[PDB]
Amino acid sequence: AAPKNRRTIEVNRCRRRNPQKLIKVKNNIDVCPECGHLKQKHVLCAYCYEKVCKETAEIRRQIGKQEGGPFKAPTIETVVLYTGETPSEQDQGKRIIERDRKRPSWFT
Amino acid sequence: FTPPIYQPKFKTEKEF
Amino acid sequence: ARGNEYQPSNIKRKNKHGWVRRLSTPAGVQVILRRMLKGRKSLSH
Amino acid sequence: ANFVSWKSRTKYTITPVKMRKSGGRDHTGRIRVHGIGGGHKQRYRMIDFLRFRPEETKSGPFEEKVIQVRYDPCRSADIALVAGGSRKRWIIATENMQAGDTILNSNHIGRMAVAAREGDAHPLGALPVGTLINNVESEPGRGAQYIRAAGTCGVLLRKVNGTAIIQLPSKRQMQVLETCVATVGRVSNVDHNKRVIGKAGRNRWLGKRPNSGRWHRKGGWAGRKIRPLPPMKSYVKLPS
RNA sequence: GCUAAACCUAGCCCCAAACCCCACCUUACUACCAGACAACCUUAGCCAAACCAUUUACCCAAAUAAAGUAUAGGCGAUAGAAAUUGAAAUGGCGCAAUAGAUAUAGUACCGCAAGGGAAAGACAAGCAUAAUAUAGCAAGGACUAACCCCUAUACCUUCUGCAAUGAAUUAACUAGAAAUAACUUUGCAAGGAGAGCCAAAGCUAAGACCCCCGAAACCAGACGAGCUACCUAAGAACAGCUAAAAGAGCACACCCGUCUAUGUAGCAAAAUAGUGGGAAGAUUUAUAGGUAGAGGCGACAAACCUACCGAGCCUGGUGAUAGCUGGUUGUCCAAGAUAGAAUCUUAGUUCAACUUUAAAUUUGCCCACAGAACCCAAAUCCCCUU
RNA sequence: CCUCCGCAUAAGCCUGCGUCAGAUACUGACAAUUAACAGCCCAAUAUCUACAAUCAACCAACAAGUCAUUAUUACCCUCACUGUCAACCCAACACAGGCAUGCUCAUAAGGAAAGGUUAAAAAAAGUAAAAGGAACUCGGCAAAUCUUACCCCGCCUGUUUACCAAAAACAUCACCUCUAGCAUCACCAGUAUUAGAGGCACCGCCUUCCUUAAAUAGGGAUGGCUCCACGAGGGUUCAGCUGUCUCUUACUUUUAACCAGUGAAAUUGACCUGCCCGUGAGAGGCGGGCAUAACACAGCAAGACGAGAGACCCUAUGGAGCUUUAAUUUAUUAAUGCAAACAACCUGCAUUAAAAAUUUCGGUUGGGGCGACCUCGGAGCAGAACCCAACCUCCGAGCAGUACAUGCUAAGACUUCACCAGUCAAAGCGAACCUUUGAUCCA
Ligand SMILES: [Mg+2]
Ligand SMILES: [Mg+2]
Ligand SMILES: [Mg+2]
Ligand SMILES: [Mg+2]
Ligand SMILES: [Mg+2]
Ligand SMILES: [Mg+2]
Ligand SMILES: [Mg+2]
Ligand SMILES: [Mg+2]
Ligand SMILES: [Mg+2]
Ligand SMILES: [Mg+2]
Ligand SMILES: [Mg+2]
Ligand SMILES: [Mg+2]
Ligand SMILES: [Mg+2]
Ligand SMILES: [Mg+2]
Ligand SMILES: [Mg+2]
Ligand SMILES: [Mg+2]
Ligand SMILES: [Mg+2]
Ligand SMILES: [Mg+2]
Ligand SMILES: [Mg+2]
Ligand SMILES: [Mg+2]
Ligand SMILES: [Mg+2]
Ligand SMILES: [Mg+2]
Ligand SMILES: [Mg+2]
Ligand SMILES: [Mg+2]
Ligand SMILES: [Mg+2]
Ligand SMILES: [Mg+2]
Ligand SMILES: [Mg+2]
Ligand SMILES: [Mg+2]
Ligand SMILES: [Mg+2]
Ligand SMILES: [Mg+2]
Ligand SMILES: [Mg+2]
Ligand SMILES: [Mg+2]
Ligand SMILES: [Mg+2]
Ligand SMILES: [Mg+2]
Ligand SMILES: [Mg+2]
Ligand SMILES: [Zn+2]
Repeated sequence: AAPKNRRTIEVNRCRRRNPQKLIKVKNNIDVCPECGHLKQKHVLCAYCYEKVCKETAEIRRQIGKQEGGPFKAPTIETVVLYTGETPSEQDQGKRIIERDRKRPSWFT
Repeated sequence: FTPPIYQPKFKTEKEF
Repeated sequence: ARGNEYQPSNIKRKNKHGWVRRLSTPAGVQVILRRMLKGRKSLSH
Repeated sequence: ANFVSWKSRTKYTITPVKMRKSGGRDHTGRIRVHGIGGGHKQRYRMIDFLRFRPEETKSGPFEEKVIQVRYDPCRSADIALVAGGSRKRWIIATENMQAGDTILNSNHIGRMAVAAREGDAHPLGALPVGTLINNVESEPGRGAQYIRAAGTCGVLLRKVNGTAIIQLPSKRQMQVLETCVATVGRVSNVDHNKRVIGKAGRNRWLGKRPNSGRWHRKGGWAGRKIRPLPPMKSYVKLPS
């Protein structure tokens, strides 16, 4: 059914400026005490997560180079080692992924 | 039946 | 169902609306003359 | 329209000629005869309807051997390839014409009546009165034009002076100079009447198509009506 | 404060004067073989006649005048001479980007085609700043005070009058063109006027007054059969099973379109899904050609002929015509009302009546008596007074 | 996880996801498709060519099926030119449509139904369903299943309203009727067993009961007939089957709602847009009452004479079409006739036809049929100047009789509400000594 009359800007303002339509202020935004970045309470810090994702991507590139081909998932555990690190007694019998950078502070 | 009337294309092909 | 009445073919196009067919009759010569008078870039098809 | 008749061949030949269908259309491209169109592709066999056509540098009555009797797509009658001397030609075959038969073509009007054997051509003056004939000319040397369809047979009704009265298959009398040639017997394929088309498809094969709007005059077909005179206008449509 | 708003010349209009390498008709823009086809032929109709049927002005070869005269003419709408007479010779009280050319261009774009044909370059509306408070044509009277109080049935047009019509809003554009007389003001005056014409105060001059958009149509000349209808030439396709040389059966491809549902500015200006009919034939189909509008084509459904065919499309006649519909733009004042006749006339018109303006003159309206028929009511008419 | 998809040719298109650089498959620049495939041919003149195809051998035919070469005369050079890309064309679109052919028959090729979430209603599609099994409904439509029997119509296969009708309509074999005795552009390179047109319908022959429980349904007691077969035709029925229904439910997908991106259309006088009763012929806005803080969101469809289209009736001295014993013609053809030219052919003038062409559609009475009426006069019908009750009722006149001054002129008047027209009339002159219509033009 077609509108019977043009809706006035007064009516339209009353409609589209209702609090139901206004953007609500978020009160779960704080500062990541680790790095001082803004994060939501329940969500991971975006900057820290980007760090972790980039490091994981590098490790996975090294894993792909080591595996060399599809369907080559090892049947043994994996350990990531950075420059100046040596496999431990526990790290024996586990495939070693060597990273050219130094051990990140947030990695342990 | 009345056939549809097409407006000229230039009205809608204008660019900055 | 309708709308695709144009089924292109260059043979038919030239044989139906071309320069030679236009000149083949006095009426078509006057067609070309009218297009020339109007200044059409394309006199025939 | 760019219509040129297919009947352009100038020299007689035995080879079937590729004939173009018309569809009932004039050279103008407009329908002139309705109900024509399509059908089986056909080839035309040039029929020599002048049976007394002595070969080049030759004259007098001549005989011919029936090489074969063939179905002709372009006729009701079946045709006969017949060879004489050093030439072959297509003629209209008579009812009992067979391959290997001999045919006589004469221009000799004998004082007595020539024994009329089926299939041979004599001037109408030489035939006995009451003989069945076909492929009748209208003028001497014109060429056969009458009594040509399958199973047809005119009758040599009378011969007086140099004029013969023929009964055409339509039972109409025709006067022809007795010097005009006709062939004895009835035309072949005598059972052409009894053929049953059976289905519309067979007519479509024969090239007949169902066609409407055959009149092109305003109001279409209109049977003739008697226009009453002024005194009779009072009784045209008397109510009950 | 955004969107915007504004601008002035790009040009155009009307006059005057002047007379203005190569390729390409084959499939145009294609270096290079047997021509011969080569053109000529009253316009019609719209329209006016209030229908229409005879009829109804239309580059003419010196303007004016003769003269709208002679003539012609369903003697009517209207048409309309000639004899004769003899005119001299670079500009704008034009537009300024919705104007002026369509034009930045016959381009883009649209169409198969003929054809159609643009736009534009230099704090309006709408919003935001700043949503909203009972109640109501949104205002007015007001009020200390926005609302609350009281009053108040939007505008235009068409109807007898309220219902109906139109309008989202802004900007720009968009609609009363003229004679016969009159009247007014000059000039001159028995004459006026710069030949012609008028004149028994006239003549000469000026001032004032006669809209816009819209059919279905008709005719002429083109353009259209790449859709579709039919045809021509030369092609192509048709599994498997059953049957056996079949307008055979079942059923793919393919063609169609029975029924249902979805979709209904959709994917689609006719589609989708399922179902269904035909599926070696009167089959389907590619290519090229042909038939053209009162014509074609049609297994007739008035079907189809480029999406809108009881008669295509385009251009022109054409600013067709419309007694019909709609519209018809500053301010203010004043006068201003229903009404008979005829009419192919009752949706109109002409005359009358009314109405308006100007002018001349003298009675006008009301009415007391008196007066107005025999056949056998209320009132009306008429007019001294007033 | 999906696809009658894909790859090529044709046709069409014309650089339209190649690279780089700037932007947000766009812009600019650079590059590219290489001939063997395909196209672009033939030196002519003559003369030649009956013998299908279908594995072409048997068998099987009718609808009878291009295959064009050889002799002589000329001839000597040799590989040019053009197409070659793409995710493509026609549908206004990056459109679920249209689109020829060869191969692959599920792909060796080609693709992605889900932007994210939630799991409302309504909506679409699908799946399942107790008991029942058409009780639904116009109708078993749809769905699920699988059968039976019979009527009406049409013989059959076909065709048709592209885009609401596929049919009983059109066609059709068959039959009938009518017309035509014939050549060089259709018919027809035909010739009465032929051709054209019309009709008809293949063919063949003779001349109250039953059904249900309930049944406006169904079935049965030259024409008349005969339904073999066939049918998405139209009716009826047995049985079965089923969510059609009793009576609906559950789930999935789409849609949906929320988040993000992009972002229309019809519509709209302005609106600060309530309810009841009344008014008006129908009220949100008028009257009297009642109610009433303000705004989102999702639904609904009672109102907004909702929106957008359309139907019905009437009108116009508006169109157009059709048919005719409407009117006007016969220019044109076809026949004749008469002149003209010396039979043919042709010109002019007539007459008759065919084919057409142009044009019109008065008024009153709910409409239509059949009517009647349309002007004038007299009466009702208007009580008392005039005018009027139109429409309406009755009657009669398109005159008759008389006279043949029943002449000519002329003051003044009347008047059917205009005009046109129509009346009366003194005086005078002259003879004697009145009681019902029609203009102009044109003849
Ligand atoms: Mg096509
Ligand atoms: Mg007129
Ligand atoms: Mg302009
Ligand atoms: Mg503003
Ligand atoms: Mg409106
Ligand atoms: Mg075609
Ligand atoms: Mg098969
Ligand atoms: Mg079959
Ligand atoms: Mg057809
Ligand atoms: Mg019909
Ligand atoms: Mg059209
Ligand atoms: Mg007008
Ligand atoms: Mg006043
Ligand atoms: Mg009249
Ligand atoms: Mg009127
Ligand atoms: Mg489209
Ligand atoms: Mg997807
Ligand atoms: Mg989604
Ligand atoms: Mg169940
Ligand atoms: Mg029932
Ligand atoms: Mg049952
Ligand atoms: Mg029921
Ligand atoms: Mg069903
Ligand atoms: Mg049938
Ligand atoms: Mg059928
Ligand atoms: Mg249809
Ligand atoms: Mg249908
Ligand atoms: Mg029932
Ligand atoms: Mg959104
Ligand atoms: Mg009410
Ligand atoms: Mg209202
Ligand atoms: Mg709501
Ligand atoms: Mg409406
Ligand atoms: Mg009376
Ligand atoms: Mg009077
Ligand atoms: Zn952090």
